[PDB]
Amino acid sequence: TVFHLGVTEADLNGATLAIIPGDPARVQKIAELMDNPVFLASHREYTVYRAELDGQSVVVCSTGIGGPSTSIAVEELAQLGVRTFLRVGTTGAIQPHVNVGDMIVTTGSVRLDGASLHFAPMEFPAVPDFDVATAMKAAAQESGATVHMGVTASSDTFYPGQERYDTFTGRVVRRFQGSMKEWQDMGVLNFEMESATLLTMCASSGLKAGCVAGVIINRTQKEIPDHATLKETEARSIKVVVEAARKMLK
Amino acid sequence: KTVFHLGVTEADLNGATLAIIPGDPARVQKIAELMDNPVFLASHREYTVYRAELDGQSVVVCSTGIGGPSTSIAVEELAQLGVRTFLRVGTTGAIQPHVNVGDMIVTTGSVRLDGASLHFAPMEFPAVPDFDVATAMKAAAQESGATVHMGVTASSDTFYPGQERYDTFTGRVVRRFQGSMKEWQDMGVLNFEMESATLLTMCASSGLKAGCVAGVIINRTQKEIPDHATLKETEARSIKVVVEAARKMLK
Amino acid sequence: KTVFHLGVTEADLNGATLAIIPGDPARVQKIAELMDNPVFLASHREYTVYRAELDGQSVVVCSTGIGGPSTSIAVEELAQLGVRTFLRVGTTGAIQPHVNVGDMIVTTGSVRLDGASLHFAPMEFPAVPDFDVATAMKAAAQESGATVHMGVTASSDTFYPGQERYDTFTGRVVRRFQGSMKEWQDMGVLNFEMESATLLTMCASSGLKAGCVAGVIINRTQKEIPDHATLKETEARSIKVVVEAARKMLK
Amino acid sequence: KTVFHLGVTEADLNGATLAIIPGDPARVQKIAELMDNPVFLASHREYTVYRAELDGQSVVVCSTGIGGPSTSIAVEELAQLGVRTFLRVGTTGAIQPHVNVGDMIVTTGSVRLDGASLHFAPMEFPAVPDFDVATAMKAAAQESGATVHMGVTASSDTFYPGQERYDTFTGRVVRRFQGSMKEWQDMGVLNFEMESATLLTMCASSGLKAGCVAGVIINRTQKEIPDHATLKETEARSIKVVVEAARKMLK
Amino acid sequence: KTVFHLGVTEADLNGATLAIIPGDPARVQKIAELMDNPVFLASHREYTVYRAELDGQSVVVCSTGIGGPSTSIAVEELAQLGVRTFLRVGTTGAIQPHVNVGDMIVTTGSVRLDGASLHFAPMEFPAVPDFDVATAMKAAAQESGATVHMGVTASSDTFYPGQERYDTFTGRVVRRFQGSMKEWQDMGVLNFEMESATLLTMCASSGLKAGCVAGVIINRTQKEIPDHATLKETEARSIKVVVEAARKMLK
Amino acid sequence: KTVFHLGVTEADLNGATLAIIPGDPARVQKIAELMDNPVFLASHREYTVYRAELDGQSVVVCSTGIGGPSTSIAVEELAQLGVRTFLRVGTTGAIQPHVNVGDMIVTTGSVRLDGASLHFAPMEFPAVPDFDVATAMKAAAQESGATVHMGVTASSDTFYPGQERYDTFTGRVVRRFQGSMKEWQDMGVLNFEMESATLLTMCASSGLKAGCVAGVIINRTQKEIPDHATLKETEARSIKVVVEAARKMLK
Ligand SMILES: [Cl-]
Ligand SMILES: [Cl-]
Ligand SMILES: [K+]
Ligand code: NA
Ligand code: NA
Repeated sequence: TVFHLGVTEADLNGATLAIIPGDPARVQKIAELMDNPVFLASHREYTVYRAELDGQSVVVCSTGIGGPSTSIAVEELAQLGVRTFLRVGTTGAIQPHVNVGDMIVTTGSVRLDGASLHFAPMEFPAVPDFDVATAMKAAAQESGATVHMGVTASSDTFYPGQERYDTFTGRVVRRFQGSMKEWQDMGVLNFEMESATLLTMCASSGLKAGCVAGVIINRTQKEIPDHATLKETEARSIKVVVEAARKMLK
Repeated sequence: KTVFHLGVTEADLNGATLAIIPGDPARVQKIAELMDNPVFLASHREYTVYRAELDGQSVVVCSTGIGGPSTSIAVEELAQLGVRTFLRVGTTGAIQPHVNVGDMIVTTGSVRLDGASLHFAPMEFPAVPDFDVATAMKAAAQESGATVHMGVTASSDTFYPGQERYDTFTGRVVRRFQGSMKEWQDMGVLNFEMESATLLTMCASSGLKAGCVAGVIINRTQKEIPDHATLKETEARSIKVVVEAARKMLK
Repeated sequence: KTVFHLGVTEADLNGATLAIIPGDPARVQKIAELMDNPVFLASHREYTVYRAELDGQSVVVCSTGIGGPSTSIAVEELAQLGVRTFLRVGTTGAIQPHVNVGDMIVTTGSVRLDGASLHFAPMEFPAVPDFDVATAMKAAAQESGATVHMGVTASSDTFYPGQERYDTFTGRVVRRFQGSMKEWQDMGVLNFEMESATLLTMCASSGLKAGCVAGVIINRTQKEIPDHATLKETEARSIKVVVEAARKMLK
Repeated sequence: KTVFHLGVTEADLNGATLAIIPGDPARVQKIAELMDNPVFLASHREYTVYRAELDGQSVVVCSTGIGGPSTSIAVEELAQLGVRTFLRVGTTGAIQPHVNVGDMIVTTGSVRLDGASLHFAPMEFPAVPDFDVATAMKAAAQESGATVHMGVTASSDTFYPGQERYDTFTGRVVRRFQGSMKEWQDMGVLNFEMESATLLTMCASSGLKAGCVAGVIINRTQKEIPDHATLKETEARSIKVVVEAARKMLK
Repeated sequence: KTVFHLGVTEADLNGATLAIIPGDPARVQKIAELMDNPVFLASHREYTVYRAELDGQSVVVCSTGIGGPSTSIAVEELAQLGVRTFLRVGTTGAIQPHVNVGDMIVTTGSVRLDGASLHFAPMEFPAVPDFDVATAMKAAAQESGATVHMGVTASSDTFYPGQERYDTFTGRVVRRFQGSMKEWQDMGVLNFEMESATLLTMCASSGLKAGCVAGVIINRTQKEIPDHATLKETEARSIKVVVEAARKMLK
Repeated sequence: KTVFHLGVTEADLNGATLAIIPGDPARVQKIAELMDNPVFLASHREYTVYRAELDGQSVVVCSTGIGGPSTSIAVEELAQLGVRTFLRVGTTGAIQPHVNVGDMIVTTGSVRLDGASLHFAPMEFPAVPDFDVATAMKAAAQESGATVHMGVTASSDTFYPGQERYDTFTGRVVRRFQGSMKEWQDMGVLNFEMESATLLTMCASSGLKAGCVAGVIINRTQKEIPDHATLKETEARSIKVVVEAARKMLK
């Protein structure tokens, strides 16, 4: 019955934890890694499944791309009792030796977004819940993935805010010119688009959140991710996030 | 070349230089069928893409999802493929008493309560539509018989606190947005939505033509609940209007 | 009764609800004399005020001086006296190679490189004209036979560093404005001026209708000096155009 | 070189390195005639320019109009022509109850509620006068029999909302400025005016010496619109003061 | 090389790559003596520096003084001399009702209410500890039998207005900080202190590992000035914890 | 009755209403001993506090530590105990070629490159000294025989990146501060230090009188190293000057 997600509290069957990928197509994939996956609804960028993990209900809900739709999903799920949010995403590596297929667990986000400011002023840290970050690190490491813990630059755009130049105008606004090297020099691991919003919103709202993402491109090489390695990277990331969910449930 | 998110090529667009960009993927086919020879091109994520023909010219219809960030991707990727004019259509909630359900709003400028616009131009830059698009939208909206409002829209990266909604999980609105609705109301702002600041700033600073038209389906200031019929007519009218606005742009 | 800076009363305006607001006090009489029965009302500081009649309706002509701050005083004080529509007229320097001397620019939005706009609305708010005024100005400008550009203007609180001029006493431009002309050019900005951001933001947030039209008398990217006749023609056209825009605005 | 707005050459200034810069063009001749051999040089827009001699030294008197933007033009163009010291003589509103109409205030630093100052230095930079100028102004004020206050001035790009005036057309003051007058009062700020932030920042960051002395024509503890009755006397005192301050700078 | 402020050389540190950095110079010896072979190295200004050995590895203990600025000097100079890991042990005021005097807080991120953090990274950058350090601090805290909280710390450049204390000389708090404590409380912020924003931002953007654990010496829901009675024992627990955290980092 | 950090009471100050506030606790006794009957009051953290008598009036000497945050604490707590005038003394490095080692700088305004100033007044507020204090400091400095520079100081929350030092652990400086030294040099800024913005803004907005005077002990632009004797004389002169400035401030 929530405005956008089209699900009710009853639909969630007691779920207090959500796995929130960006891509609607990833929802079923994640759900099927758990028990009794059930399709709930799909409207706009929000595809929602429920499943069971060690006897506990878990909701899987896509967020779409971007802080704005992410913020809607988190809010509406929180309205229905969800308190823990595990983003599983795709990401571009900023550092040269973070490779495609590696997993990145965000310890803090550079807030290159707008939606985070709708929850807390810029000085507030876009930081994950410590339990979630711990669970994500553990799940990733236990899985045998190559895992990096660190800061993520989280941008409201895919193109200029991640300093991509292979674009229609080929221009990047002054603020973002040279930004990728600046973040690289500052030890920032990766770019994605939703963690600043997610982490700030949750950390300032009594919700627990984290972000783990599979590296699909190394930005020291090129701007557009290769298709060939997307599926395997995604499969690894969802294995990891489901295990992180297990760790959060008990 | 296939663009990364939209999954279409320039050839797929058959020479289209104009796109109608609703937020909701499900509305794409509904818009396309108002035109000739609608063809599904792709659906990935919150991007459903059709092509159609309007007065013999190819037009793209592509959903953006909610929010500037995903909108910015659709606009960019379509621009790479030759699209130069972008018409946003949707429905919206008004914050002015004189704006009724069923009315149309054509955005003359947006309050940039978003983040993505800043990735194209600093905050000082105006989130303003192309004048031809705004003009075509006004004319199309008027020709539909609806009352049309030209004015400023507050474009928020959130549905909840940025639109000063308190009926939420925390019930809190960050300091920045406390009292903001009344502020915008007093400044004559017509409505809230969530994509126009990004769309208009991006396009106006990138040599792209953009505008936004929206049917009003609710009013924050009115207790009355619009009936099903009026809402349905408003949704249908909004897309008839945007298609007619596209026709005016292609003339 | 008598407004403090302008030195006029509501009665002096003879029911005028529209003002034409050039920057230069010396231009006021010229504009007034394009209309019927021009009457000198007052001159104080940068504020020369005339009244005239256009199609039987009273119109105020009031100079603003250079800059948002003095403009904001004139607009406010005229608004206190019942003026609701403000038509900025002037001449301007373009920054786009395709914009030629003699062309007209009608502002669709302004880059807020000023301070006074912030005294009316936070930076996120668009410095946007009233749609009717912009439409009337476009129509008047097009009917003049001039080439007309609708687009964004960069509105600077300075003539020198904020317009990235280096031929100055210090030869320095603060970091904020270094490379800024090229940035605005690449963003499609048509010209620099010094009052529109304030005017448009103030009016758009205060229930007043405003717009700006300017004849192009120089182009920052061109080396040719326009001849005296061309400059005179352009000045004359700019004020003929604003008076015609006023005519179109009158009910 | 003939400077663009002021219409004077360096030779016209007869070696003047100091300018007295009132806001009101009508005040220029009044200042000039307190000195020797006053000559009218030019009048264009809000810029009326005289030269005179003080203890055998050339001094320029040049109005700035109201606002940082027009002020910044005058200062720049005078600086191009060799002027290095700028003494603003203005009118001001006191925001401390103990200050009386007719008192003089010499600004020791300005709250930068303007836009033009940012075109010279980022906001962190202090809008501070040259210490010699401030010292000369204080001494000149005391020696002229004036009651003088030294302190911080809030320097606003608007007369109305940025000085938290409510007796206005809309009666609204943007969020930023709501409660601002009491906040500045609580912080010990003495007065409001409109040009000192721009003048002082521009000069302090450009190797020019500047100061601002202003006659208190209103106390905001009582009212928002200055009484007419005391304007002339206050102005006459202020110009006596500023000429003597100029004398002290030339010694 | 002898670093400018700390007055120590790389050789003095005997290969230390980890520093414990309390704010209070008097706390340095107290920390060092929990380790093996503590040796005084230097004391200059707020910087008292000892070396000691923990499980055979050299560890530096260096006070920072109060504030990001002096902290930033200590961290930089220690980093020049090979230190890569920095463990702040401090005192803090809790702002959550459930947190008790004597509890420990391990900062998972800081609200950057400081200025020095901006000298290392723009405000968007998260003031976040190194994950290993935060992990080590939590475990150390738990293993000491103390009550520990993981969460966000508001890190202020002032003790008084930036922590919204009103029992002060002026009794005023600048607009920005009015209501700020409640705002942070509502956002789940655990405590106030003064150095973590600077420390964490500097380190996280400079390839250094940092964390902050602080003993709660006051709950701000109760009072503004910490009671003297519980200071010593709260300090004693905090330093036991930080030394054990160091042990875990060196393992 | 006993302030939290300084560990002194009002009675301890013996009616002192003026404090000399060096940064270095070790310098406190030296300053106190220039006056009569110096008495040690307290030492805690970076705060060493003495009292002495100057022309029969009690004067406090209190170190502040490095940086605005610790300074703000000392000023506040002394103000709680009746201190109203604060004279910052120290030595500094100049960034202008014309400023020589041994010269004195009296700050007329500070560039607010700090955070703590914002906890007292928004950025637009000028970090300006009290005019009487600045006057007294200028007079004392000039009477010493030193060359005295009245001008703007850049007040940084860091010693390293905020003063654009590259000889550091990371060897880089955040974008904001890249090229900043040359920018301040070109804007006429005399020197960097680390406390004046906080001190001056706090005091000027809190009804306290403050100023800063410093002896120049090095010049960023000169490769020549001053000898021990010159540095010693400059250090000595700086504190003699501040004591004489105190004398001038007293009644
Ligand atoms: Cl990517
Ligand atoms: Cl006033
Ligand atoms: K979306
Ligand atoms: Na003016
Ligand atoms: Na300190």
